[PDB]
Amino acid sequence: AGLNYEQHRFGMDSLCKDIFTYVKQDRDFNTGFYLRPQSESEALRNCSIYLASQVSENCQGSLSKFLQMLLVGCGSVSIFNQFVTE
Amino acid sequence: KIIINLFAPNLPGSTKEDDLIQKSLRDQLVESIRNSIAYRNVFFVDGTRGAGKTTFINSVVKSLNSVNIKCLPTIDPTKLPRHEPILVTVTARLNKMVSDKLKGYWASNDYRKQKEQWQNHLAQLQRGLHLLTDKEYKPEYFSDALKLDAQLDYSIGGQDLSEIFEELVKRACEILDCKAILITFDDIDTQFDAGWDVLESIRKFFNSRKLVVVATGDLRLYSQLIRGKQYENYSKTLLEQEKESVRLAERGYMVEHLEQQYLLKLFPVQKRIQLKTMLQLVGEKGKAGKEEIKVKTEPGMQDIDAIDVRQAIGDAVREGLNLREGSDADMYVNELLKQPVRLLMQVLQDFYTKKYHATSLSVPNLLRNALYGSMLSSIYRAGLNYEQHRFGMDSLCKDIFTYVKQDRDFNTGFYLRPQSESEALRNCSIYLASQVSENCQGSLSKFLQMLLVGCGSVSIFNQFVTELDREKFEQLISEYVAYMSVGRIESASHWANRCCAVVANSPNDEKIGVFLGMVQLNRKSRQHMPGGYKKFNIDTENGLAKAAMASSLSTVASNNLMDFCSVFNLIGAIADISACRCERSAITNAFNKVIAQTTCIVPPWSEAQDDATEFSDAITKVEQWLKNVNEIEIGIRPSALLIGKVWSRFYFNLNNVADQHKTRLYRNAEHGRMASQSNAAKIMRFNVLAFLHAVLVEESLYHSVSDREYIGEGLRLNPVTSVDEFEKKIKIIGEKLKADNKTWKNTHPLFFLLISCPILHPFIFPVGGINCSVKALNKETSFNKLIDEIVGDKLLSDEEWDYLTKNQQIFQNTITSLNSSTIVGASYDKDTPAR
Amino acid sequence: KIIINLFAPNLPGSTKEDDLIQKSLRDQLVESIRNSIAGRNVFFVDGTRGAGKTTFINSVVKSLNSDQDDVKVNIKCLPTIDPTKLPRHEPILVTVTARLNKMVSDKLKGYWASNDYRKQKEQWQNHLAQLQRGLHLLTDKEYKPEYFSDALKLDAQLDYSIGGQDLSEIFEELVKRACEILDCKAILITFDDIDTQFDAGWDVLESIRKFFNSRKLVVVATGDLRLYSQLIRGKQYENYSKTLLEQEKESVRLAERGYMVEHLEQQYLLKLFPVQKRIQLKTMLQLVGEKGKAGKEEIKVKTEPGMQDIDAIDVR
Amino acid sequence: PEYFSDALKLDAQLDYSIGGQDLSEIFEELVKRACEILDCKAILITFDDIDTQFDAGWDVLESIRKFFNSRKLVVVATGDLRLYSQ
Amino acid sequence: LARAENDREKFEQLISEYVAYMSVGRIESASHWANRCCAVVANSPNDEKIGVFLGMVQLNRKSRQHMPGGYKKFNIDTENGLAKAAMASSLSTVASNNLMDFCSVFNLIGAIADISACRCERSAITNAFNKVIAQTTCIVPPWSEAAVRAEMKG
RNA sequence: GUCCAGCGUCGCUGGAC
Ligand SMILES: Nc1ncnc2c1ncn2[C@@H]1O[C@H](COP(=O)(O)OP(=O)(O)OP(=O)(O)O)[C@@H](O)[C@H]1O
Repeated sequence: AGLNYEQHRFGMDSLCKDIFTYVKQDRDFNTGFYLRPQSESEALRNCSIYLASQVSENCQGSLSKFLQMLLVGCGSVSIFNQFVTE
Repeated sequence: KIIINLFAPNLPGSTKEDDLIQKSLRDQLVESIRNSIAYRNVFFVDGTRGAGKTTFINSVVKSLNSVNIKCLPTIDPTKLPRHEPILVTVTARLNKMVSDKLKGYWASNDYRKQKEQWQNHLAQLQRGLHLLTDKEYKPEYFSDALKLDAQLDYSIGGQDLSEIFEELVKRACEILDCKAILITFDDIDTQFDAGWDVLESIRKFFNSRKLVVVATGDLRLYSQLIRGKQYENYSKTLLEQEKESVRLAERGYMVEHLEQQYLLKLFPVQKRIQLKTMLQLVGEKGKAGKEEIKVKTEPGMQDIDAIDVRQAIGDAVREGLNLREGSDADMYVNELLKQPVRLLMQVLQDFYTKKYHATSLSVPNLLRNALYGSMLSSIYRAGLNYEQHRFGMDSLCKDIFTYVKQDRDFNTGFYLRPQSESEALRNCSIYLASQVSENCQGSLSKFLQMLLVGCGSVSIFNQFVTELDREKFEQLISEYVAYMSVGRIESASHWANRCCAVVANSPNDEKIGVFLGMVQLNRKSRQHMPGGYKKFNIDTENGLAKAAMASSLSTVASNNLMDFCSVFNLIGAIADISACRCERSAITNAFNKVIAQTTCIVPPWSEAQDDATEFSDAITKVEQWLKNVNEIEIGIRPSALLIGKVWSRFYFNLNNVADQHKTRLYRNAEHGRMASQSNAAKIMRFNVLAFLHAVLVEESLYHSVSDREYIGEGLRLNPVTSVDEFEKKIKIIGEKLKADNKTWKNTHPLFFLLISCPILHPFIFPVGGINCSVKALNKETSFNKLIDEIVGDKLLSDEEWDYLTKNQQIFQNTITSLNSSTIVGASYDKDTPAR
Repeated sequence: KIIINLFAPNLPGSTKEDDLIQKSLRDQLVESIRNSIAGRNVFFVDGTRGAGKTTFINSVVKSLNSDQDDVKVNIKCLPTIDPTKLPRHEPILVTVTARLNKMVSDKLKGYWASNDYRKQKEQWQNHLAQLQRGLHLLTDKEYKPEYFSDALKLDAQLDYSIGGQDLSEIFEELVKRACEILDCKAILITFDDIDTQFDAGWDVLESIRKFFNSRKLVVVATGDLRLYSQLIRGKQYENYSKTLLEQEKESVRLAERGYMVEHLEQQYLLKLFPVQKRIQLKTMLQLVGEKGKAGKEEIKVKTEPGMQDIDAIDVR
Repeated sequence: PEYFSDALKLDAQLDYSIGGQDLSEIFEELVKRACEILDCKAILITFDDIDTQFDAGWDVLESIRKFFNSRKLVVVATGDLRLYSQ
Repeated sequence: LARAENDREKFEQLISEYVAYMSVGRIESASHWANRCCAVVANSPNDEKIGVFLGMVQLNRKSRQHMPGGYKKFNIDTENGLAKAAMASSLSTVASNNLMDFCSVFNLIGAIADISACRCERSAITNAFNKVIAQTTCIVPPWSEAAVRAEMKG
């Protein structure tokens, strides 16, 4: 699928890039950031579960990491769809 | 009598005399062969692919081997080596036949002379066989060519392989003591590149009167074989140069004349035999068939009990597709009979084998498995889905769209009739119809999804999108499929919200806010409203009216937020609620699933009172309703046609309502009593009557559990403005069911469940949308009484019903604010005409 | 009941344990073969979604090695690893003789010398040498006149009904002789995937319908039909006259030729792999069923080392 | 065709799993003998990139998927996937 | 509807529809053919929109708003014995956007064609006569623009 | 004839009386 696949070097830096490089291939800017397994490609359906698990691990037990996911991870996708895409 | 056993090998090598389908033709051909030798002498058994040609020939050969003719072993040029001349193989078969005869003579006083006569003839053929092998002319054989033969004294000099083989057969016949020899060629269907060598050998070598040939194959293939070989006699330099239209037109004619003349000289037309198909043998419908055919569906079935081949497919189709007996069901079985017998036999041999194993059910599951395997090739060429494990509601809703697109008939292509002229699109309709009747059987939530998603997407696109040419067509097609996201939807309610955006963008005349089933209310207050007209607000409604009105709200964001009141949303909520009964909180998550949790953008192609237990009663009624649904819906048998017809009526009904109300708003439409004045409550009232009306008529006529229609004679219309058309039919149905000792639940399960739905009841009787006149109340009161009887509980009390008809109370079951709402683009300046 | 122990003693990969997952399907298919053997016996096992089709087939092969009607089974032959110019007729023939040769060499242990031992071995060598001579007419490109003498040459033994070489019959006698020697009822052949080498399928499809049509032979082929359909359709255009293709291309004959080629392939697939014989592998969802429904057989999973089977929890 | 009689001269040596003149099984026993003689657990085969002339890379791939599949052989290939895919 | 020289597949397809619709080659009944012929010729009105046609004339089922003199609707019940029998053998109805009535002369020829092939006794004459005079409806042709509405209302 | 109602783009058609 083209996402990050290094065994280490996991953090806030790569997760936001992975989310935006997944919706771009899924062509779903409306509700694509829920990371749901509804897709026509077996590669993409396998990536949806992996991505969802990574989110719950990173922003667990902290407040700032949660707020970063709300803004950077999901805000960028929704902002792009309404304004830039036109 | 002909009886076919399904639990048998059913192969050309394991068929007996009582199993053949063309027994009449076999006797006709055998007599003709005997007559020809008793008084170009070649036959041709015409038959399309998979019509059972080898099986027929084997019967002909075996019957003649039971006026004395010796039959050679059957020869098919496909299995032969790619470079072996036919004359080599045929003379090899003769060698085995005569040698076995000579050995039986044991010691022979005078037949030893015959043996050396045979050996010399075979050696003579061997010397001259190099003519068919040489790639270059070799002149040192010329002295050998000028060798006079002292025996049989050939009139014509030279090798002349034609005259040598004519002698060879003549000596063979006397050894075997017969008067004819039969050479049987099988089909060249698989590899017709090597069928040319057979044709040349027949034309140039088998010309004697002691040889009779029975060819086998289909003529259309032979036409393309010969016509292709007639183009290679031209000089390529000539075809390369004279490439103008006039010369090409004349040259093509010449090849056709030479090609046709070739077949007449090879296979005379008076000898041709055409293999009848299955439809011709059993006739059409009740017409007396020329022959009767019976099968054995269960193992061990005796000969005395056996069902007709028309009935054998008749019950399978009428049960697998959940389609009622009639002309519509007879259209499918007539088509299945036209398929080649190999394909037809494989479908039957799979369905009845699996079904008996299950019995040792879900019959439609058995039919879909059989058709998918048999008609797999047509699936691939049509571009349909072919993933077995991905079968479900989502895949089926996309296959319908990708089929009608190739059918180029958006108006009525979702009926899945087998009417397309393309063979692939005719083998896919029977397959798809088996898909709908399987996934949709036994559930109401799945049924409503098909009626909305499966057929709604097709009709909406054809009216509001295609009016916007090859490059643009798939451009809109690609844009529309992804934007509304068919095949990956999340819920019917979310789909309906996306449906609001598509309809709204396209402008209409007078710019009135009324649309196809949706009313565009107002968000910003406008000054100087006559009467009590004011902005719509959701706070006024208290109980079930507040919940029901909430289920019919959708917001679209395009330079300005817009509010509609769509009937499509109600179908979504009903489809969403009845999904499961596992949890109680599910039936309150559906009310507020989309109301204020998401926003929809304009499509790209556009040109530009404790306040905590308020829902304690509405949830309670809905919870009790799900008890009835979970029991009645088990006996539901929807069809691929029933869903198609209900949408056709429902779609037509909505389009009429939206046109006969754009001009009936005026200034004093509030408290609308006269039929000439309408408000936002009447418009939304008929949009839910129309949905209920279409279910009533079409379910009665086409649904499987009802054996005979109950509507009766007379025209069937729709309630565009009045209500008496809808109440008229219920009264007729009420009497007929009562007189026949029957109940609604056992004949109209789809209508009974929908009419007794807590969500729709507030919309049926809005406050401001009830006709009032001297004659109207006769229809309304009778209609109100009839509905309360079907459900079993009266919806409205005496004081409630009195206030609706006649000129303050806490209405827990009716909308009180819609009639006073203001619709955008409706500039109230006119007045109601008086008459 | 089905129990899977995650804490297997050796901690193997994939935790196969016992009974696998398709024990119901495996016994069903094996029962189906025995019925037929007691013309066309082609079984198609569809391995897709990256399934372990080879693992399932080998389970069938191993199961048939302990059989009441003891229909012995050959070894799997992948068409993508054989030499390119070696016909697919040879691997079965080599596999048959190798399997047969061990048994007759093992007859020495049972019987140091016997009448059947001396006669069967020399009879078998006669059949093979018979096939080698006729093997010349497979890869040859031009019919030399010398082979005519052999075709007219007659053998009083081996009971060759149809005259000529007729390589189909020569193989049939060899198979019939082998079954009697090994004391079996049928010889089973398995064909693996063709995914790695696309074109290897055609030389197998034309070998099933030419030499493997017999009463005492059963085959089990795997793969997917998307490649097979494209393989058959490709070979149905190569017999059209090359000149005709550039001449009659007036946009009407293109439709006629396209409609006819799709007809020939459809009748081709139904001839080799019948619908009634095609088998499909159940998935986990279809085997445990949807939640709230009993569905098919239930499955239990262990979660801790030394966990009693009385407490194993459902897989869902 | 004359090699048909050359084969079928079956030998019990090495107890081959399958009959025939397959090179893969013969090469495998060749490696096993060499490992015993050299007293090494396994043999490592190292290839090199094919950037200069990538037509020769096909013969490498065929000889890896057919003849190098034992547990005594480790293969280390070098190249560029963007070139191997073409 | 479909030009002969502009297109061939469209014209050839239109032939197939006409062969099936008129039931040519099946010949269920001569009267059946006559009823179908009414639908074909009533599809295309003339410029003046008069109710007269090739061989038929379009009668009125519902009386119009007002009448000048003695003009009125049909009221078939007025006719006496033999005249009613001839009348009913000529009346026909077509299932279209709205129900329509005709008085086609081809129906009269159809009636003669059905009776004249009897070769029976008096008992079968009474039945065959009764079968000729009845009410028969025929749907509009597929190529018409009112097919979908007629299928629903009818 | 009257009244309600339904199709078509005033015409046509259905029901009650
Ligand atoms: N007389 C028959 N009795 C029973 N089944 C029959 C009969 N004829 C045909 N069939 C069915 O139809 C199939 C047609 O097979 P058949 O090989 O005869 O057809 P074909 O297309 O002419 O092929 P071939 O290339 O062998 O000539 C049979 O396999 C069988 O299923």
